[PDB]
Amino acid sequence: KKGVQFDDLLAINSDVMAWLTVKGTHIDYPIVQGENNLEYINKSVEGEYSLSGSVFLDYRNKVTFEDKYSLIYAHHMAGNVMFGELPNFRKKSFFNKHKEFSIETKTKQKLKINIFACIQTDAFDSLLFNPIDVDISSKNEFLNHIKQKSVQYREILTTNESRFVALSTCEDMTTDGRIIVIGQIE
Ligand SMILES: [Cl-]
Ligand SMILES: [Cl-]
Ligand SMILES: [Zn+2]
Ligand SMILES: [Zn+2]
Ligand SMILES: [Zn+2]
Ligand SMILES: [Zn+2]
Ligand SMILES: [Zn+2]
Ligand SMILES: [Zn+2]
Ligand SMILES: [Zn+2]
Ligand SMILES: [Zn+2]
Repeated sequence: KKGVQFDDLLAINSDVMAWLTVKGTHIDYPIVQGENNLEYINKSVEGEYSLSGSVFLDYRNKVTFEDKYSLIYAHHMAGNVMFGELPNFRKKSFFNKHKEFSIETKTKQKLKINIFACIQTDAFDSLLFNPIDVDISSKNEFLNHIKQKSVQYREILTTNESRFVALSTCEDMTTDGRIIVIGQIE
């Protein structure tokens, strides 16, 4: 719970930079950003060694969620431990029922994200694991790339100023499989 832990985590590890909540799941966690994307494989939010590691914002993103595309990722262990419910978004009824997640930043800014796709892709997706590549792609290539890999999708109003947030980890039942749940910042 955020009220007991967030400030203290923030005080303990300057890598701590947001809190993530996804209604309909037990995803309700502090988020770190590392200096690279391997740092939190075997490191906890408190900054110590860990067998499961942590969920992390891509090192190339702005902590303020100002970028076009903010990628929140978990490696294999942390994904199984913390993001085990993401594949529920593959289910029609689940996807139609749970439509948002929210983030609170370290300056206590509150963001609401509107979910529009659940994606099945793999570790070698040419677009979605690089926020820089996304930033320099057109909105239409981004949305069509996503569309063709989506198991669930919904059309929502977008502008060219729209920002996106993706949550992702592995899906160990398919080859090099990755799941992505993506939304648009309210
Ligand atoms: Cl990857
Ligand atoms: Cl874009
Ligand atoms: Zn940093
Ligand atoms: Zn539910
Ligand atoms: Zn660090
Ligand atoms: Zn990994
Ligand atoms: Zn895995
Ligand atoms: Zn607060
Ligand atoms: Zn593509
Ligand atoms: Zn709205």
